[PDB]
Amino acid sequence: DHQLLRYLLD
Amino acid sequence: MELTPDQQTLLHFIMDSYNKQRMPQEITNKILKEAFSAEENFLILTEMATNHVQVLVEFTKKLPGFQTLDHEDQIALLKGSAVEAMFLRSAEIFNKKLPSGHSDLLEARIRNSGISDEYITPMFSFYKSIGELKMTQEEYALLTAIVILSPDRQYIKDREAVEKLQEPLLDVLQKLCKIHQPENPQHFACLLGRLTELRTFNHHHAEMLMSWRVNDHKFTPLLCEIWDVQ
Ligand SMILES: Cc1cc(Cl)ccc1OCc1nc2ccc(F)cc2n1[C@H](C(=O)NC1CCCCC1)C1CCCCC1
Repeated sequence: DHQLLRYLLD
Repeated sequence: MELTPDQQTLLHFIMDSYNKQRMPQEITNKILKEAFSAEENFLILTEMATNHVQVLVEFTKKLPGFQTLDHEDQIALLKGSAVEAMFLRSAEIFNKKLPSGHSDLLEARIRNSGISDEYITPMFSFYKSIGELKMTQEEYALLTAIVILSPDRQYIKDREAVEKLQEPLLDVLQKLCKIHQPENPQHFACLLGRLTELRTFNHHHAEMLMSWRVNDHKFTPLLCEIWDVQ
């Protein structure tokens, strides 16, 4: 759902 | 009452990360130079907010112990704090000293940006109250870190793990309030109390954006994940 946030975090 | 070598180390580390943000002068120079239409001003906000979120994620990742937290809680903290951090940063930029008359023009330019009157009044009420506190750059950086590492956020599985990370930042901030403002002993409680008013902008941020005097409310895919829009 929040894949851009998950990407920027990891 | 003085900071320990560890707390001074923590403070400078937070400061170096916080300063990687877009310079306030750069933002105010654009708004003061030319008067833009509600359509142009919406586009300015969307670009300004996209950069803010990107830099906020990088600042959040560097907060001590943030990477040791559960990945699901990491997203919950970022999503629950993004709007509040944006408003705290906007408040900091608004209260930065400008040459005579420029702050009056900045306020007028924001009033005529495209936002509904309904939302302009509580926004300036918050900016002026933050301004009357006369916070230092260090107080803004720590308060942002404290906002991000709030254990009271929605969908947080391990509240205690977030508390352990927030407590040393609250301790450093409390010490800085006593050093910077020894005349005002209410200063630390004043800052903390202003975080509840900060939280109110979360509930009405989507309504605030959609009420902008424009025909198309276009947002970036990153902004759609952070805001309750599109
Ligand atoms: C933060 C916010 C949320 C919503 Cl829903 C609506 C509106 C808004 O910001 C109002 C606001 N209060 C400001 C105070 C000082 C300032 F220099 C700019 C300010 N802005 C807007 C801005 O560029 N903000 C960014 C600041 C950096 C971090 C990302 C956001 C500009 C957009 C162009 C038209 C004049 C207002």
